[PDB]
Amino acid sequence: QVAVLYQDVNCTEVPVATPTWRVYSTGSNVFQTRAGCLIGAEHV
Amino acid sequence: GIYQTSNFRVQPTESIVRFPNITNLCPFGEVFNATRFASVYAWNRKRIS
Amino acid sequence: GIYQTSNFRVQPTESIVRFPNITNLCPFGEVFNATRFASVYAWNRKRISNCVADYSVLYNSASFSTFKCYGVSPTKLNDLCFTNVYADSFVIRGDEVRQIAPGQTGKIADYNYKLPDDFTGCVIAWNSNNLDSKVGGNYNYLYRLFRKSNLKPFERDISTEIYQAGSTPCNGVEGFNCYFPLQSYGFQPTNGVGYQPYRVVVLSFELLHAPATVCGPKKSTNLVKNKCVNFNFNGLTGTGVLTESNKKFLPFQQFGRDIADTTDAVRDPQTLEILDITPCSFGGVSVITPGTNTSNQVAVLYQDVNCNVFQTRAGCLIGAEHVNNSYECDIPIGAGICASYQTSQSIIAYTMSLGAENSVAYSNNSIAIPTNFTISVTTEILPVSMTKTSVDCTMYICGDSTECSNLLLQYGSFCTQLNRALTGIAVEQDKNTQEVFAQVKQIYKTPPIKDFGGFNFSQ
Amino acid sequence: QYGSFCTQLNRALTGIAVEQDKNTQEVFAQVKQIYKTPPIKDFGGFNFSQILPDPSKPSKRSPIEDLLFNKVTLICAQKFNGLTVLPPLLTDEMIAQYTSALLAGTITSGWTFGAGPALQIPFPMQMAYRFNGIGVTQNVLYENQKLIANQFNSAIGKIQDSLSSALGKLQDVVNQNAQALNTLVKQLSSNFGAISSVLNDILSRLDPPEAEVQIDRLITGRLQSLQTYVTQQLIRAAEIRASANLAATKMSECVLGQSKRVDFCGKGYHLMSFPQSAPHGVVFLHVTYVPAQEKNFTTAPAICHDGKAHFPREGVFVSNGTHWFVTQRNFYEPQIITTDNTFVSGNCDVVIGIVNNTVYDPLQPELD
Amino acid sequence: KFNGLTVLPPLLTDEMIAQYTSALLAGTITSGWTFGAGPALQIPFPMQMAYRFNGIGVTQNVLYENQKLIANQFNSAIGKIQDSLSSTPSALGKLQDVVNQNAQALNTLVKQLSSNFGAISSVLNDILSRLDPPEAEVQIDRLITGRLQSLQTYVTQQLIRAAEIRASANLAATKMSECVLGQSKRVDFCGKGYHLMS
Amino acid sequence: QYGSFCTQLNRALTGIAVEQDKNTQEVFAQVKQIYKTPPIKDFGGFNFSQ
Amino acid sequence: GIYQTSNFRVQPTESIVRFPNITNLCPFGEVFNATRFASVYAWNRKRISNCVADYSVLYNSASFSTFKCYGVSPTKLNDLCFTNVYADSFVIRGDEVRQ
Ligand SMILES: *[C@@H]1O[C@H](CO)[C@@H](O[C@@H]2O[C@H](CO)[C@@H](O)[C@H](O)[C@H]2NC(C)=O)[C@H](O)[C@H]1NC(C)=O
Ligand SMILES: *[C@@H]1O[C@H](CO)[C@@H](O)[C@H](O)[C@H]1NC(C)=O
Ligand SMILES: *[C@@H]1O[C@H](CO)[C@@H](O)[C@H](O)[C@H]1NC(C)=O
Ligand SMILES: *[C@@H]1O[C@H](CO)[C@@H](O)[C@H](O)[C@H]1NC(C)=O
Ligand SMILES: *[C@@H]1O[C@H](CO)[C@@H](O)[C@H](O)[C@H]1NC(C)=O
Ligand SMILES: *[C@@H]1O[C@H](CO)[C@@H](O)[C@H](O)[C@H]1NC(C)=O
Ligand SMILES: *[C@@H]1O[C@H](CO)[C@@H](O)[C@H](O)[C@H]1NC(C)=O
Ligand SMILES: *[C@@H]1O[C@H](CO)[C@@H](O)[C@H](O)[C@H]1NC(C)=O
Ligand SMILES: *[C@@H]1O[C@H](CO)[C@@H](O)[C@H](O)[C@H]1NC(C)=O
Ligand SMILES: *[C@@H]1O[C@H](CO)[C@@H](O)[C@H](O)[C@H]1NC(C)=O
Ligand SMILES: *[C@@H]1O[C@H](CO)[C@@H](O)[C@H](O)[C@H]1NC(C)=O
Repeated sequence: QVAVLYQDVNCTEVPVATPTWRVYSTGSNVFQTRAGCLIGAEHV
Repeated sequence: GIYQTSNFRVQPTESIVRFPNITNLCPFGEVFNATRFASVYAWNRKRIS
Repeated sequence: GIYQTSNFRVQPTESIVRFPNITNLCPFGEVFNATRFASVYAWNRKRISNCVADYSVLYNSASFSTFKCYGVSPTKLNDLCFTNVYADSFVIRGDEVRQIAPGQTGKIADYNYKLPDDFTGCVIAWNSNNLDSKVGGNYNYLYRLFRKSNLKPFERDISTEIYQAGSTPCNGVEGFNCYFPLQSYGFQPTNGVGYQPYRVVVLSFELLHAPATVCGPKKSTNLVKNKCVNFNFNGLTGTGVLTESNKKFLPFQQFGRDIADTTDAVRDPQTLEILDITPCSFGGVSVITPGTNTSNQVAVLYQDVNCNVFQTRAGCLIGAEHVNNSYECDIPIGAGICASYQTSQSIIAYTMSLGAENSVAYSNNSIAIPTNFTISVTTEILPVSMTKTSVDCTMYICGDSTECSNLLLQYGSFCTQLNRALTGIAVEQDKNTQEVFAQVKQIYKTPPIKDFGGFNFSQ
Repeated sequence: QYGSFCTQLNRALTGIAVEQDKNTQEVFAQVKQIYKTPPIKDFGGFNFSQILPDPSKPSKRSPIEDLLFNKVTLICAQKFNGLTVLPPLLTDEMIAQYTSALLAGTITSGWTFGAGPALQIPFPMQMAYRFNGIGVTQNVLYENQKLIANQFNSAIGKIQDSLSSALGKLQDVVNQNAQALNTLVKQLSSNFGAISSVLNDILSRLDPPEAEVQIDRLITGRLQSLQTYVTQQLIRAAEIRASANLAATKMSECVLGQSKRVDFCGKGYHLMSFPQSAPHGVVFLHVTYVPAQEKNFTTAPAICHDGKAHFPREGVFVSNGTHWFVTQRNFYEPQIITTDNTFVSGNCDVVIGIVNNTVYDPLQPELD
Repeated sequence: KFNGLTVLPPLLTDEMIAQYTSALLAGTITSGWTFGAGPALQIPFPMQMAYRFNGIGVTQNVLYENQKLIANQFNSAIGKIQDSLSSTPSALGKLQDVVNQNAQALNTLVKQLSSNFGAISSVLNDILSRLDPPEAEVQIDRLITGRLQSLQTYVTQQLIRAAEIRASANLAATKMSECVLGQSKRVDFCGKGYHLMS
Repeated sequence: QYGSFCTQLNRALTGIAVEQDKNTQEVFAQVKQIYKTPPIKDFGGFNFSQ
Repeated sequence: GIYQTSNFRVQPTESIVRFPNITNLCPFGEVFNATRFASVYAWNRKRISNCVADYSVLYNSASFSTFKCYGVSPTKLNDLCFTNVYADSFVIRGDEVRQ
């Protein structure tokens, strides 16, 4: 398991930008942090 | 650890055209058609529309 | 404060010459056009030097070939007059043309002029149908077909014993597998519409220096110096202001260059006189201003000038006057001199001051002891973290384009060594604010009643 | 049209040039006053005439400084083709004056001249302050003041013999910087694959529109050569800055005070340092203190008697062979073991190594 | 061992640097710091600690009165460090990185020889067999310029890299003299706590 | 004809090679002699055998 | 001190040349030496591919004059082979060879 991270993104413009990538496109747990919007990790 | 791989891009989604309402016609004619000329000395640059 | 802007510059306003009389030798046209030229198989060596040059050809007549082997500002060349004229003459089929040129190596490149590179002098292969052709065939020209190939550029092939490609020796015969070591021209004016005889005589100057022989007429106007000018003397034109040449020189040493190819080679053929070229003062610039708030007054500071002007080791200060007394440094000008806005009014540049000078007495028995004290408080600002931006690499470098993903990868994954480190900067930003403030591990709280024996912490 | 490629290259070299002024200031400019030695030179035997400026020489540089200046050395005349050397902000005359101020303070105003009012005391009574800082009591100096002075005088005068025999650290920087810049001027002769290496030599042959490619080849050639020198020098200037920062620290603690680091301002215990100006650097004459002629004794943790232990105030118990003496740490000065210089603790039944011995009770003679 | 590349051994062989390490260990236990500051002396180790304890403030009676406790902790502590180095591979991380970095940078320098750099081919032989001396030449120039920049960036990286390594060597030389050849009073120079000996 | 770009890399590169020898020389070479541990190794309890 | 002056690398002793065979065994031989040759009006061809060709000839046997058309390495071939075969079959009058 991995937690992809993006630098310049919010929780809306990530999904728009083989089937595997669609899993992280929408995301069941999205965190918006300073460094960006890291995908796959749950904040506690 | 944390590693970096690539950078996701976003592509366009449409394109169009827009031009004025002007139209003429000189397909190598009005501009390029014989037009008897004078000697080399009288080579004035005539103006065309 | 003090700022810097565009510096100062000067421009020469003279370029007189004095030497022309470039002899009269005119063998250029001789090679250009003469009796029928020899065949491509055998060349003819000709050298032109110490001549008037007279670059009145190529642009003249017509046909000819391109150059692709020159510098800047073409015209009749002139100015730089090169060093040698390797005049080569021969006759080719005329249809090839591009064979003797920079590239397009076909079959003619076997043993014919390879044109290694540079080949200063280009080629003048024009069209000559009336000459070099006869109704009775007019063979004359005889060139070999192929012999081992790659016969080197400057290596004329005049020999025998044709290759005779095979598993057996030539045996000095011309029969089965034994071809002739020569190809007959055999072209007449009637046949060969595109293969009619053409005359080409290539030249090589191996340019090596501006001031040299084989020059073109100039203007012995006169000789000037000591003004920082760029007069046009022979091939060279100088740069800076001339000076006396105290260095010793010898008759076979008329060119000067130590490490930077300075124009010490002005042997002055006109009147043997070695000149020393050196640019004049460059200059500096800096604006000393008290700010657009106080007043719209300034005092320009330069870098190197021999000058209400103050002569400073850092340059010349214009607009600010030095005062014998010294103040505390406000605007650091450099070299221990600081200017400021102090009393009408004007801008004052003075000598920085260290501090008040005081001494303490003593002898074999003495000491100083305080009697009272005074608690003091002073701030000490310290940056801890900086707002970290997250700039990506593609979009910025290249937005949404079809060729965006193809040309981007030509370099590789350099964005890997670009965006990888930027995140590390961001993470380290908070680690700086975590170790600074989160020192204590338990969060305390002051008692509800503020009673600390007289001290007030409300601030 | 190539762009503002080196609109910042001048900023890099200009920034480096300006910083060097800071380096030479933060190091020597440690005092807001210029102290001067008294005309009368009587420092209890010490002879500083070999490090203080001598008025006879107009330059006003001390003999050790004079030796260093002569020791360190086209090279200086490059025909001024795009390159120049900016003079240092403060000349050696100013640097020498700064150094003399530090010497005139440490010699007279000891070190209290860098922490407020510059109180002064006699030098023999200041070396006792510094001797006390390395575990040797004050009296150890005044008994051997004549020997110490005759030992400091000769030792300081032996430095020139070493130097006159050196300055690799300073000489390397001058040579390395000169060599790095020399190749920059020597690389203009390269052709970078073009027809010729002289710009004015290839500006009358080809079409300017068609001549851009040929000249552009040299444009990208020399530009890279210039850029590498800036990058190389920019890196090296950081190396010198770290040394400059190190030098500033030494001039703030080793000289303006007595340090306690084991080996930071010399080999051995630290007493005092004397800065000396050098070309593009500084030379520190650390005055340390090293023991020798040591001897072996027998020691126990604490003397025990009458069921009552006794421990040393500041010193280590020793054994002359039949009696027990309490001596200081470094120097060997035996004393009669007395309760005044030793305290009591424990019960002597738990320690290991206790040796039975008797101490002196002063009250006995008062009741005889 | 690739083309144009070579490696030279260190000044002191590991069989020899162990000689210096052996002497320093042998001199520190039999002569404390005395050998660093003058000739070595015969000050027996059990009481030398009392000298080192006394140098931080604690009286010298603490050593002898608890010599057995001190010795066991010293032996126990030394025994435990062996396991720490061998227990995990990240202990010698700093030494590993320098070797890995240098090797990785060296590999990239050689691997750059394959890149065409805009020329027809990345081999000097085939081009001479397909390009006329002019073509070959006018195209080889674009080949050398690529390699020189690739090689030059390697030299610069070593200069940048070597400078940071020389910082540690200076610190290792200074830390070794102050820590091994004496007791350091610096709060953080010889590990957490009051320095005793290294 | 490309110039002295070739030599500068070689001479500069060798500088790091000689530098390494100077780094080790100033780290381990802290004693002017050689010391050998005594045959008997009774150190009052401490074990240096590690 | 020590100065790294130059390098002394060992040069290759020789160069070994040979072909790995590969797609080979050309039937090209059964073209010139055959029986029942066609006429001039009749047209014939024999495509040859997936083989070694092995032109040879010209410098082998007797007769078989050349045609004066070569590029690199004239009368050598090998380097230039062209992926095509055209085995035309016809007989000229015998006196129009240049025709
Ligand atoms: C080496 O240091 C250790 C420190 O305790 C000791 O060696 C131990 O000796 C005992 C006695 O036989 C053994 O049971 C242990 O296995 C040894 N090692 C350890 C880690 O406890 C001893 O003080 C020193 N000397 C020797 C010869 O080992
Ligand atoms: C990020 O994008 C979301 C998408 O709706 C938006 O609501 C939000 O305001 C943006 N900014 C932040 C800081 O979340
Ligand atoms: C001007 O533009 C209009 C559309 O906006 C077009 O209908 C009209 O024909 C144009 N006028 C001309 C072509 O003269
Ligand atoms: C302008 O006035 C003074 C000029 O010295 C300056 O200190 C102040 O901050 C400025 N104030 C405004 C409102 O511009
Ligand atoms: C500056 O000019 C004056 C004018 O005569 C001259 O004397 C002086 O030498 C010049 N400066 C230098 C450094 O030569
Ligand atoms: C500054 O001092 C010099 C020294 O004599 C003197 O000549 C000069 O006049 C003084 N400055 C002014 C403004 O008087
Ligand atoms: C406090 O300082 C003043 C002088 O500033 C002195 O007169 C006074 O005695 C001091 N305080 C006391 C308690 O002496
Ligand atoms: C004490 O004072 C006398 C007065 O002449 C002087 O000669 C002597 O040097 C002084 N002692 C010290 C230690 O300064
Ligand atoms: C111990 O001190 C006594 C003092 O009288 C002296 O005679 C004796 O020699 C000393 N011990 C030795 C071993 O000399
Ligand atoms: C020291 O004195 C005590 C007092 O009784 C005695 O028990 C002990 O044996 C003495 N030490 C020695 C070494 O005899
Ligand atoms: C036809 O005869 C020739 C003449 O020797 C010989 O090569 C072979 O028998 C036949 N040709 C081929 C290609 O096999």
